[PDB]
Amino acid sequence: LVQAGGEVKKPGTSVNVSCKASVYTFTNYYLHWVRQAPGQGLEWMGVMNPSGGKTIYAQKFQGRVTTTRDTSTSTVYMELRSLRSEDTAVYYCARGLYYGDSSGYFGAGEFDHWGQGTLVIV
Amino acid sequence: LVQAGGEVKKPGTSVNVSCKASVYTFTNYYLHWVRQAPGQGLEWMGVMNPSGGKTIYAQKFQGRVTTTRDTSTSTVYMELRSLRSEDTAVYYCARGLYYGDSSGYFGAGEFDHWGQGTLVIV
Amino acid sequence: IMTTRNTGQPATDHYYSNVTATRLLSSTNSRLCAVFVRSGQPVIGACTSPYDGKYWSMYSRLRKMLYLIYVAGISVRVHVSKEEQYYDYEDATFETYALTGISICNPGSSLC
Amino acid sequence: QVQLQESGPGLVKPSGTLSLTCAVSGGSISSNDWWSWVRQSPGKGLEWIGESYHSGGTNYNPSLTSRVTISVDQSKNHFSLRLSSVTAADTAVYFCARRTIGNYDISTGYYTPAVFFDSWGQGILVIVSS
Amino acid sequence: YVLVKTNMVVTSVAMKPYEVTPTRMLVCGIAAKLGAAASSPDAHVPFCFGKDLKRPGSSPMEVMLRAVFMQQRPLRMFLGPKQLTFEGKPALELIRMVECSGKQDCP
Amino acid sequence: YVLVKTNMVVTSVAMKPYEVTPTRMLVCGIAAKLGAAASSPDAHVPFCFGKDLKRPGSSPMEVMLRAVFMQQRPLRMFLGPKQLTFEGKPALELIRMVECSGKQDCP
Amino acid sequence: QAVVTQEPSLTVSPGGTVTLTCGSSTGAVTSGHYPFWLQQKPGQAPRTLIYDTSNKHSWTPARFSASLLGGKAALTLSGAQPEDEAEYYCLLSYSGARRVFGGGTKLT
Amino acid sequence: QAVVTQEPSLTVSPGGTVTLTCGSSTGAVTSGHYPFWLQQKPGQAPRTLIYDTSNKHSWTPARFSASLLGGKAALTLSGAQPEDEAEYYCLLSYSGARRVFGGGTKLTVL
Amino acid sequence: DIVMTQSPLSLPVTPGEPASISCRSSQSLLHSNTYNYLDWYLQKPGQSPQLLIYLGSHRASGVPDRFSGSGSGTDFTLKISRVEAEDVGVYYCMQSLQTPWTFGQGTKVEIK
Amino acid sequence: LPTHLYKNFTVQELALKLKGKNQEFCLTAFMSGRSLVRACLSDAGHEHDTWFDTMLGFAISAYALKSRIALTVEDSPYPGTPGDLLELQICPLNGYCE
Amino acid sequence: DPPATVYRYDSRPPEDVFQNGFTAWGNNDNVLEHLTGRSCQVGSSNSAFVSTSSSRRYTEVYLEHRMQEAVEAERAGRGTGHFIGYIYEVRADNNFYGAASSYFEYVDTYGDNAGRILAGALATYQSEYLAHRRIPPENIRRVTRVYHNGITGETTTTEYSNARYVSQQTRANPNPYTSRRSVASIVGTLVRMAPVVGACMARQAESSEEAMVLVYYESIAYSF
Amino acid sequence: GIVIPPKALFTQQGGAYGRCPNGTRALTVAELRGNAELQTYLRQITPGWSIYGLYDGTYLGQAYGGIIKDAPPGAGFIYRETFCITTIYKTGQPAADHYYSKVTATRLLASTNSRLCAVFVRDGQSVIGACASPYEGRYRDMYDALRRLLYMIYMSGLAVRVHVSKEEQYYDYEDATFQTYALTGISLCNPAASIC
Repeated sequence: LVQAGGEVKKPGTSVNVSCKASVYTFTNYYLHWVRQAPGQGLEWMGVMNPSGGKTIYAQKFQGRVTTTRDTSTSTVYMELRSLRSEDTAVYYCARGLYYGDSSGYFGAGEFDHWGQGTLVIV
Repeated sequence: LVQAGGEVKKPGTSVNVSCKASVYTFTNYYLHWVRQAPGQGLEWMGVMNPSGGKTIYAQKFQGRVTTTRDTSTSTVYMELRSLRSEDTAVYYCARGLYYGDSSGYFGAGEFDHWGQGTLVIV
Repeated sequence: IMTTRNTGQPATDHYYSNVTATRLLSSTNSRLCAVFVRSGQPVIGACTSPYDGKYWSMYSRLRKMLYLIYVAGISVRVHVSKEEQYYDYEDATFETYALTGISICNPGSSLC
Repeated sequence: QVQLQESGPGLVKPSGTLSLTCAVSGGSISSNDWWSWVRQSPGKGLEWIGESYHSGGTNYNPSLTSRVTISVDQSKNHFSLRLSSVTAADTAVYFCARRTIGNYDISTGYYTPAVFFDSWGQGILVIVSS
Repeated sequence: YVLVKTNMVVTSVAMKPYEVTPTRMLVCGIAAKLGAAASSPDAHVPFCFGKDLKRPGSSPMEVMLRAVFMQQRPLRMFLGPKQLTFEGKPALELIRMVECSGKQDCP
Repeated sequence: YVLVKTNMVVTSVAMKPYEVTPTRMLVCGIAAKLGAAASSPDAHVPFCFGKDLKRPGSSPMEVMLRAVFMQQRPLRMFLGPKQLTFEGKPALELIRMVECSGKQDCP
Repeated sequence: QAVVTQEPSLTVSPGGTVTLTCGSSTGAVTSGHYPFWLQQKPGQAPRTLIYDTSNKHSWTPARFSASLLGGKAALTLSGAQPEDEAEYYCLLSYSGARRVFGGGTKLT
Repeated sequence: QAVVTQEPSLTVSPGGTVTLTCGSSTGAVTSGHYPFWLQQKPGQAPRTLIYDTSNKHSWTPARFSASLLGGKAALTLSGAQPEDEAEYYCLLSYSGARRVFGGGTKLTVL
Repeated sequence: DIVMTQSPLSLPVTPGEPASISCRSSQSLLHSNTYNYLDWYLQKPGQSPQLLIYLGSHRASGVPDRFSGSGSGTDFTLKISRVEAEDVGVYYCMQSLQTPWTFGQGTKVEIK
Repeated sequence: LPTHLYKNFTVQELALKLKGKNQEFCLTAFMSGRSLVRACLSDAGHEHDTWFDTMLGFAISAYALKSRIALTVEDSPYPGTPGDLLELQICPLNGYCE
Repeated sequence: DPPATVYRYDSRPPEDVFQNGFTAWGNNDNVLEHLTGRSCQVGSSNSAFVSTSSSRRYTEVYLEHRMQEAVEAERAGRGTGHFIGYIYEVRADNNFYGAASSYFEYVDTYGDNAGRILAGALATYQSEYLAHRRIPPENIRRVTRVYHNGITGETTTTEYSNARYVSQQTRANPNPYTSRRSVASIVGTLVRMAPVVGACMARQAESSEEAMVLVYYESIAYSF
Repeated sequence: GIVIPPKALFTQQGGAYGRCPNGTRALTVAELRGNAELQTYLRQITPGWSIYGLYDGTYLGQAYGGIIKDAPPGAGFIYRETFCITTIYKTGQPAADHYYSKVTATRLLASTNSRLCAVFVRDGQSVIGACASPYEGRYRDMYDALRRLLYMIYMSGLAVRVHVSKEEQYYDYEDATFQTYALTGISLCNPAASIC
């Protein structure tokens, strides 16, 4: 829904990115953490689930990206470590599926809501 | 059914006979008018429907009697006009059927409650 | 004109949870349908029938359950099959299919 | 089946309210069919006195309703034979039966109790002595 | 040439036999279109529909008629074009009938 | 020797598959006579009745027993003399069930 | 309208059977004529012993009976008592909601 | 470590039909791979177009369609209006809720 | 009343066989289903009757197939092929038609 | 088949499903002290009888009245499942069973 | 004409009602809310009315059937088993309204979509009446006390008269009540069971003697 | 005020030892006392020294005197012989339908495999009764839904216009102040619909 401001870091540091939405969306929906490098296609990082409490990651980011959830602020926090040169990019949180449903759904579906994007440069 | 008594009358007048009934009988039940001559058989005169407003008369009294459905005294008025020597008789108000029911019924039916009668003599 | 659209997809039972039945639909020698809504928005339509369809034996059971959830307005889990696509509504913002099961269950329960 | 238990002396003193009861602890009514008391050690003969089942209702007897105080707890399994001011004419170790219940046997097709010596007090005997 | 009609509920329901076919029921009812005047000839619209007897059970139209009568929700249907008898008065055969969605579809 | 019991009310209903016959079924439960002490068989009468499953529907006894059990009203029962198998044990079987009119039909 | 024909008077001893007949002048009495058999006693208002064809009331005596025989309405009384002999009247319904009464029949 | 290949760019004159394909290096794409197609406008977040190879969302114009073709997850656009210049992505599913995108296609009409 | 000879004179036998024999039950029914609807009941001393079966179509239900009880026509038999040291002896009156608890006639043979 | 009997349980969750080609329906029962009890039955018995329809009617009546209907459950030949439900006993509409 | 005597089942001993009596649960004065049972449901119990009836047979039947249920519970061994109930006879004054006319007017002014057929059916079958926001202690006169023992199977009835009661010439209000259309959605009419009894009647009639099992009427009123 | 069945329904030897069969009904004191020709045939066929049992009272044959006695109910099924009659009579009346307005169904009756009977009441007074069966009668197939409607009409008290066919007539109601008939239709009462 809404994103935080830009941030510029140095190699070897860590980045924290904020993604806030409504209470209902924050409570009952999966979220997908995705990044986008300049002049590149999209890359799908991970998927976070409210009830499970665990975040499913691709083998690339297993053990170096952390996801946390704040019900007081109703905001999801993404933390990235061990930065390299090419990881300068824009970052997005995407709205996923409902808690108890399967995929097929006409009004709402997967990837129906994306944020504006947070730009991070190393 | 409390019918006021009749009286001997002279020709060339009108006779107003009252059919006083209960409230339920007034609003719902059909009421028949019949004439009983001394020593002779009765002759059916007509029927009244309190709600429809059209009272069916026999031709022998067609044009010779009127009926009104009074609602204060709760009676039903039958008026005989142009009295002739042949109308010396008692008049009876009988009950018929409920408004929206066919005849066949064990506990009650047509001609189960009768009035005491009102006699008129020329 | 026929009203049976077969997508041909395998026997997958698609489940939609926390939904309430409204806006009943009926027709002569045909199906009976309903729009299921969650959070004030329409999700999916489902239908039952004795006359046609491969779920003909379903109706005499499902309907009974259906009746209850319409007269008490119970939020239930609806189980639907996508082998048949229906358009019994007009100007629809959803899809209507063949109903296959109802499950009134507490959240996070194995009996859903 | 159910381990019948009873406590008391083995003698039924005359002119007093004698009582015997199968107060089972562990053999609760559930896999237990009808348990009807009896006093048939002397003059071995088939009879019924009390009444008990899976419900919990008391009753009386046809031999002498008033002599036997109504004490039949079909819910606590106390099918007590309790004779108030008992008569000494009948002398035996009366038993408060807890049937060695025969379940619904397939070959039987109906109720079939294989209860030869159903149950009684292990040491709660009845004798006319004081 | 069937008559669609909207913004209307069901106030009375009934069952009667079919005069010519001895193996079918007729479920009839009366509709009370909202906003109609007392003397207007649309506040007492009659409707009827058949029901087979060789197949035991409840037809879908009967079930939803039960629901909508118990709740008196506003409703639309497709009366006509066949005429049946209901308490000595003409009535129109019912073929299809749906609840009102909102105001854009049920004006 | 068909027995008669006054002002019976049905206190519990139940459904069981018939032990002897597979194509049959057994609808039955617990009844009581209104206002008596709970220490007599008439206060806990085990009623049982046999239902046939070949043709779908409901018997008149089904509708009667359901409606009276929900509304819990006094009806006298002329029942017997063929006892039935409540859990392989002897209970009562119904022949006639008549709703009490007043103090003259229903003592 | 039409006039129903009846015999002036009939006789029967106690314990006997007597048939009172009322006939339609226009033609045979049809079941649609809805006969009514009424009984009038001296000092009393008449009452409907029989309505329609053979239906009875709670206070209708069980000795009487009615039928449509030979194209005319026939009321049969079996085993008369002295307390039931009185005047008996026949009423016939006719098109136009018409009701035609009878001359009557003295009973003996 | 599954990789997805997708077309770099294509362009057909107005009124034509453009077919896009995406493929997996792990084998032939089936209905169990759950094809997804995403759409992105310049200076704006991407918008989902199609899921499950046959489903069209309410905002999806009726000039797009999806299917399988030659064991490749394919999209077909008929009646190419001159306003749908965009940037497209394919998405394939693998066990463990593992989604792999393509390289993206700058679909610009001339 | 039910006056049925529930205990015959019988004959002695060594271990593994019946000390008692068939006793003429007056209430012995030659049922239409070819089964003597009766249970093998032993009213001898030390244990009351134990109606192990019902409907009497075969050996006692849920018990060893050696023992048996059946009464037909004019004669009943609670003696069967084999029986233990003390399980067999005097018979009683126990049936699947009715269950009148009546005292046995009484007859026992010496046990080895 | 160690069948068990439970009394005064109140029905909380009901389900109807299409496992295989057999109609199935399931009940959950719950009291304030004992762990939740699962019991449910399929259509293994041929549907020529009206066993399933009548059983469903009684089940929905039990739920819609929210009574304390007592029941017997047969265990399943594998650890953790509703095995089979045979007997249904609706207790008094404002009371408890016998 | 309005019936001078109205009737009310209760369980409060006459020792206190004769001085204090009944009072409205809250301030919600919607007729549809009282006759549908929502305004008298736990958590939303703020109806501005007191429920009575113009029939003695219904109150007697309900008391007898609660007697039967208490005896049946004592069969299960969950209490003492002695049943006590009270029937109050209340003279009518100009604060009492009739449920049938009120509901029919409410439906007439707001169209046929705001009605509920079972609500009116329940009102007529119970002869419901609603005293406005209070029943004065000036208008409760006759009390019927019913006691019963189950194991012994005995019944006893007694009658008492209030002395403080003040006797004028009054009768119930001929005209119906009119209020505004409620804004809360109603899913179904709430009724009690065994026998079929109105929810608010059975809940106000109850005193501090557990939770009532209240079931929507439409769900079970038809065949299952 | 008791309906009295004709002789033709007096079927031959029926109820034995008190079990009135599942197609017949037992008589009571009033039905016999109020009927005359049946007593004639009875005393002309029934021999002496026999005691029969009514539904409520008892009857004594010629040797005792042929007398009716009163007794608490259920005391008449002791003896073997029972006078019971078939509870249906083909009246022969035409097939016109009869309706009655503003009545409520009460007093459900159901016995054996017999009909389901409910009596309709208007203004405190019983009006007419109706029955229907799924085993016998011209309206056999009528049943499957009527009960459902009747069910709610029994549960509620909504006024109804009831239709009845007089072609056939029943006697399932003992000591009945009305004449029970068959059921052919139920219509709800909407006051504005010109129906009720």
